Amino acid sequence: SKKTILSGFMKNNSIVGFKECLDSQLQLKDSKSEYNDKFQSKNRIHRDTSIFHIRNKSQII
Amino acid sequence: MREVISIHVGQGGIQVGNACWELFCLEHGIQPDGQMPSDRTGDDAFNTFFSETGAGKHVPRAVFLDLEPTVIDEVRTGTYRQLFHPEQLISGKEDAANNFARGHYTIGKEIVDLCLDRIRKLADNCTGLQGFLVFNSVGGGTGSGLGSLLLERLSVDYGKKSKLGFTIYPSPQVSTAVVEPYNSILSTHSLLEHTDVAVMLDNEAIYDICRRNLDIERPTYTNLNRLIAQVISSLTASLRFDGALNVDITEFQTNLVPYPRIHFMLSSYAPIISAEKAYHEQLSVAEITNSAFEPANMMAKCDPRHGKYMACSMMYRGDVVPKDVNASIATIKTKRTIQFVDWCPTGFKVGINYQPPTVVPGGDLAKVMRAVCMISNSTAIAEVFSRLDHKFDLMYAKRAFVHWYVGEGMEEGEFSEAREDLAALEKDYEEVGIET
Amino acid sequence: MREVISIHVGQGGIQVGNACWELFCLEHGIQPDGQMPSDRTIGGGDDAFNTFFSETGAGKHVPRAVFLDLEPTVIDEVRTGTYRQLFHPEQLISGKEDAANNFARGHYTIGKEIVDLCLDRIRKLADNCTGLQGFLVFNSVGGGTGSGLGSLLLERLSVDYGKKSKLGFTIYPSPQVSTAVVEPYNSILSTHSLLEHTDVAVMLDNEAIYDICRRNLDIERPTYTNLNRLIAQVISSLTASLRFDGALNVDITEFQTNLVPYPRIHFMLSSYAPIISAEKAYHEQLSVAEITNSAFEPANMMAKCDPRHGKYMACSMMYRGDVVPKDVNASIATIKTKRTIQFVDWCPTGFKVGINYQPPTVVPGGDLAKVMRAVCMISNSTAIAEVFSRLDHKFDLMYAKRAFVHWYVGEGMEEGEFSEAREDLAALEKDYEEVGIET
Amino acid sequence: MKRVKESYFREHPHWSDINGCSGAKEFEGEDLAYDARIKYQKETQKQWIEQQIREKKMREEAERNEERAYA
Amino acid sequence: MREIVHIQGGQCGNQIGAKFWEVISDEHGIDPTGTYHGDSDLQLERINVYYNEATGGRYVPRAILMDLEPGTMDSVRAGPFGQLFRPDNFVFGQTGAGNNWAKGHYTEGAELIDSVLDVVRKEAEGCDCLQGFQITHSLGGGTGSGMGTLLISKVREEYPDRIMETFSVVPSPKVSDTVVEPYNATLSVHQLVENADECMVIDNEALYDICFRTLKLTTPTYGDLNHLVSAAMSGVTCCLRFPGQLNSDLRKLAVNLIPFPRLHFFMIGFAPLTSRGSQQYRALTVPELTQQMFDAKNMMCAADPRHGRYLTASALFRGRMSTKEVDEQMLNVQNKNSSYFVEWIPNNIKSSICDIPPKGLKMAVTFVGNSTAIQEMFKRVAEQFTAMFRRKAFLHWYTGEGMDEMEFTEAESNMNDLVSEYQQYQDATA
Ligand SMILES: Nc1nc2c(ncn2[C@@H]2O[C@H](COP(=O)(O)OP(=O)(O)OP(=O)(O)O)[C@@H](O)[C@H]2O)c(=O)[nH]1
Ligand SMILES: Nc1nc2c(ncn2[C@@H]2O[C@H](COP(=O)(O)OP(=O)(O)OP(=O)(O)O)[C@@H](O)[C@H]2O)c(=O)[nH]1
Ligand SMILES: Nc1nc2c(ncn2[C@@H]2O[C@H](COP(=O)(O)OP(=O)(O)O)[C@@H](O)[C@H]2O)c(=O)[nH]1
Ligand SMILES: [Mg+2]
Repeated sequence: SKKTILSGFMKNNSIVGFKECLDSQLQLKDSKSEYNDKFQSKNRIHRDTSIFHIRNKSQII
Repeated sequence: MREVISIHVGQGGIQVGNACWELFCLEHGIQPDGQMPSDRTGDDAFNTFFSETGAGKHVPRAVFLDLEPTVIDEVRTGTYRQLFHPEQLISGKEDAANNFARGHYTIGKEIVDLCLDRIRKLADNCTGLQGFLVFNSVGGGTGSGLGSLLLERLSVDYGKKSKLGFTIYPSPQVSTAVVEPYNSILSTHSLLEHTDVAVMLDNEAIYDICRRNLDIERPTYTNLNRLIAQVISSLTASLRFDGALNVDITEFQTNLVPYPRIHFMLSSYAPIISAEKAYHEQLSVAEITNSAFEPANMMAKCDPRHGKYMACSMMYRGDVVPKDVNASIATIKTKRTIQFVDWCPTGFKVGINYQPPTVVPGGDLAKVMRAVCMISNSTAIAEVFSRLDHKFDLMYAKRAFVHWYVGEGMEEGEFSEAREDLAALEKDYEEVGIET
Repeated sequence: MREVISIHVGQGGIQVGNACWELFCLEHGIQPDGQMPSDRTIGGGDDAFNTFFSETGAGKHVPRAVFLDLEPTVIDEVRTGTYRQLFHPEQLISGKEDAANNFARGHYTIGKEIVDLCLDRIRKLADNCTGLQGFLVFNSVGGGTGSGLGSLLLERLSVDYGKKSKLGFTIYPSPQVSTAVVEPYNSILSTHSLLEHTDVAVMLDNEAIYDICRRNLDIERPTYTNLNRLIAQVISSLTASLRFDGALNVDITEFQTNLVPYPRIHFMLSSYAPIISAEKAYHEQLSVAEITNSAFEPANMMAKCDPRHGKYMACSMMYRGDVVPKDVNASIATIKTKRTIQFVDWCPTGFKVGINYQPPTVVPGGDLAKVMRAVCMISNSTAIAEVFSRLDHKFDLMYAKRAFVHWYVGEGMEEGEFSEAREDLAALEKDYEEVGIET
Repeated sequence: MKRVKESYFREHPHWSDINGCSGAKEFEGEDLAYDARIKYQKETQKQWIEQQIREKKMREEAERNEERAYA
Repeated sequence: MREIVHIQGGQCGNQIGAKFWEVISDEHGIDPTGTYHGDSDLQLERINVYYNEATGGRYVPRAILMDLEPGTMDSVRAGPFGQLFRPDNFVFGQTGAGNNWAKGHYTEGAELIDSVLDVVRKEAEGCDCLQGFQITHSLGGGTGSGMGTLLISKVREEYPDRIMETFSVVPSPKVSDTVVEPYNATLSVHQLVENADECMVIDNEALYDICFRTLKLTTPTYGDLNHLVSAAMSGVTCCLRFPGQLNSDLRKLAVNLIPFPRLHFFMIGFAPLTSRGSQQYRALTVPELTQQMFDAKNMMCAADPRHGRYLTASALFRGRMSTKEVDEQMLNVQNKNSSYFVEWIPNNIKSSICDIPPKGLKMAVTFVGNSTAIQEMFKRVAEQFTAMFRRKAFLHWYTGEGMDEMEFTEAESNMNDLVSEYQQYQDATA
């Protein structure tokens, strides 16, 4: 019951390598585009001025 | 993905292949019907010997040859009827009647073509063919003749594929036929330049082993075949089971054949102990390797003490540890009764497998957790060649039984050149054995 | 990790080894079936059994012994005895035809057919061992096959092993009481052989033990069994210090380094005390002084010889029980003070003493009484020449008219080897006579 | 071939088991189980002794009835 | 920055590599799934030296796995941490070498190394600032010694300025497992001397001694032997990944250890190593570490260092410790044993300090020493080679694949030449 369940109909109507891409690559929300990250943010008349300098080297990407 | 094809020709080859394949089926769990053991329950380890047919059963990668219909028909009638392919058990119509000329020039020609058809039909299926194994009885007409023809044709048809031969020469003094030296020397000529490795399997030594160890005073061919099958399984298990130190079939010729001419060698096995006294001793690796190197345990009737050692290949299956193997090897090297040739400082190739040997119901051995099978090349093998040479010279001096061979199409000068070939083969061993 | 291998050849050797191994099994607790009930012992750790027995890897224990004979009656008796499940089936080597009291038969014709098997067995046994101390051999010298096989085995082992020490417990024919009629010939030949190939030899003639059993044990009709029990007791007392912890431990190596002045002289007499029936044990106190006095007094000598006719070259005595070094020193001082026993001039100190803590064990149906003190004494004295001279005289009176020599000449042994053996003997008595003279 | 077992008896450990092993302190070569393992193997092999001897005896008896019947 | 790529070849090389990555991953706190779960910045500050970052925040080693037979890398995926390696990096043949140097160096490895050379080019160019390569392989085998050395030759011509490092398992006559052992071992040294910048020799005989005598563990196995080598490998480049008082990378060690270009064979050792029953008797201190470090029985080679004279030595200390105590001990050992150090180079020991000790330990040190006593290993290999080659035993396979006897004669001479020219500095006087 390993390769003896084989049939012509099953093979020719099956996708092996082009099915849905798995997780860890799905992670883009289709609605969010450019001009919406910044020009659709919310904006302020009085911002916040606090900025922190941590004693940790910045991660490189 | 690695496959070895076993060739069985002659009654002796068939009757040893029976035990070998029973052992393989039992060891891999395949029923005689060719299926997994019923609906009670794969590791893809059977692929070395068996092939999936695409629906259910497995088919062995073997072929059986004979000109006597009796043995093959009785095999077909037997309980292994449904295991083998119906057209893989090729049978003849008339026996060679212990005549080498008949089976090499008259009868075997009408069957070698069909055997080649079947062998290439088996070879094209496998993708990682490791080599070939051939089993034959030398002291038989059809056995030796068909083995000669098959080896000669396979060499030209395939080229660099390795071939391993497990031949049975006649015993020094005890035998069953009266003309066996003739076809013996003829097959020796045929195989000398055509086989890559030859392993000696004289029957007298195995009778001695059974009488001394298994305490059986009524032994038959079945025990000998079971012992040979155990040897084959120990040799091959590295190709299909996981181990701490693996050795492939290509890693025997490159370590036991110092020169292309010299490839005749003999094997040993240990422990061979009856259950009545089997494990009332410790069976440490040290004493089992000592028993393996003990001269009385040679599977061929030869004394290694009469000559130098060329190289040794020994494989342990069970729960051995490399440090214990090293200690045992050091002890053997320090032992003085065993001496090696000067130009071989290190002469041991060791393999370790974790699959313990399997037991067959109705057998004589005992269920060990440790075992060792050792194959050694030594210059002492020339004694059997000398004693076989002396036997032939007696009959050939008076033209005894020569008209039976001449009348079957063989030229007169075949005997003289075969004798010269034996002389040259003896020439090689003593020259290389002497110190420089 | 210290081991010895016991060699038993001949009917006498087999019968002695039976009692010896029975005593060893009872002492170390192994049942006759070979499976130990298992305990945590009483002395010297759980490694005591390693000296004589080897763990078989699956359950039982197998002794480090080999039995040799050509007449299969005693071997079959052992194989059908109570210890059938103890010994390995293939180490009890048996032949088919006895030598029939013929040294030539046992040394030249039907010996080579057994010596190869014996050597293979010895090699495989020695492979198991790691710290092999030496070999112990037991053989009757008045028997043809026993003497011949022992001599040939010693000849083979001398070149096979070499530096490994070999000890021998020989039973010479008694001065007047003997069973066979042609035993002088093979005794002379066997001595001629073993003199050059035996490291240490012990005399164990029958009559001394006969008289000992008649006197001390108050038993009128014992048999060979009791003699074997006494010999086994001597062996156990000799080898106890190897496996049992003691205040002073003496190895096999510390026998030849303290007892043989020269390699030519290694023939010794043994003595054991106290040995008395339980009936008479009700009265005396059994102190170290009296037991050593009983050991030294001549009538207790295990060999039919009188030490008062010679000097004491060296003495080895091993004490077992609750002995104390101060009290054994007191006994030694009293013995030295005594004037009846005298030592050779060039031996200012002549004692090597060993002490073991385990008291001797007892055997069911025995005669010896379980005591709390014991001592086994091994002495090397020049008085040994008397038995050699007596046997020389007997053999000369044998050979004056050339009797029984047809068998020896026709079996392959040449006629005059008796002459060379006699010359070796005479050289031996001359050596002993010359050694003992004062400087 | 493959080396899927570190030894004949103990398999490859789980990843959580090897908490350290950066500094050489735990080697798992000291066994800590040798005595019990060999002791268990002793009786494990003794049972095989007893079994095989039993089938053997059965075989000689089955052989003997044949000659009895022929007699 | 200044990161290195790892290469392992052969059955022996893969087993050493597999245990090495288990040690490094747990040192950096990386799970078998590639997700960091450590405890400090320093475990992640310089993790790019050995690990490549992919999508999803997982880390994958930049190791190349190579062999001529598919069985072993079927097995490496079956062990712990076997799913870290990128499946694209696996390259394998279908037949194998069968302990034949010519087969793995001329016929099969040559036609297959074109593929693995491409992936190495991809890894080397991808990184920002390459430091070098490190290779683990065995000289006694066919594919490990044969096809491994051809890669070393091929890579050297493409990156001449990059440091090349090797860990070689030199076969010993004591624990011998192959009859054709001397031939391929002798041939590989010829290729190894001209290409490798640093070669550290390892012998199975020495490793067995350490386990039996120092650790006193009952049943040694390749699992234990690989563990010792893996610990030594990590200690060499420890300061490259962590802060320290005196930093030292692979390039700095090469400058301070190699006097002349053809003397680059070192012997390594690791300390401390103690048994279970002796752990409560020793005291972990700087004087105690250096006492065991220079011990002859502690080296991972069969050559005794008291039969020759040290040329240079290097010690890399791990842990928080005082600098003065370290420096005075190095001076102390050199003054007391002035007969074991060559005299025309004063103060021939280098010291380095890293503040991060191995996990579960307070102090540790690795030793790399260039000694003139290493000639013993080549001498015993040479005598076995000349004994077999005088009668031309086991030669028809090497000759049957295109190699001629001139290659064997030249390989013997150069290896003989190295031994003679390596002893010449032992007797040098000032
Ligand atoms: N070891 C072993 N040898 C066998 C066995 N059967 C036959 N032989 C050998 O075969 C030799 C005789 O040849 P046969 O087996 O009768 O048949 P053959 O070799 O094919 O030659 P033909 O008789 O012409 O058919 C004997 O000398 C045996 O040594 C067997 O079961 N075991
Ligand atoms: N102490 C003691 N001596 C024995 C015993 N049995 C035999 N002997 C001695 O052995 C001598 C004769 O040898 P055998 O008993 O016949 O056996 P053997 O020495 O092998 O010689 P063979 O008769 O040829 O077999 C006798 O003189 C006895 O002194 C015994 O049980 N105890
Ligand atoms: N230290 C160590 N040595 C090994 C290991 N595996 C194999 N060896 C050694 O390598 C030698 C054989 O190497 P081999 O398998 O032929 O390497 P290959 O030719 O690359 O496949 C043997 O003598 C072993 O001692 C391992 O895991 N660790
Ligand atoms: Mg036939």
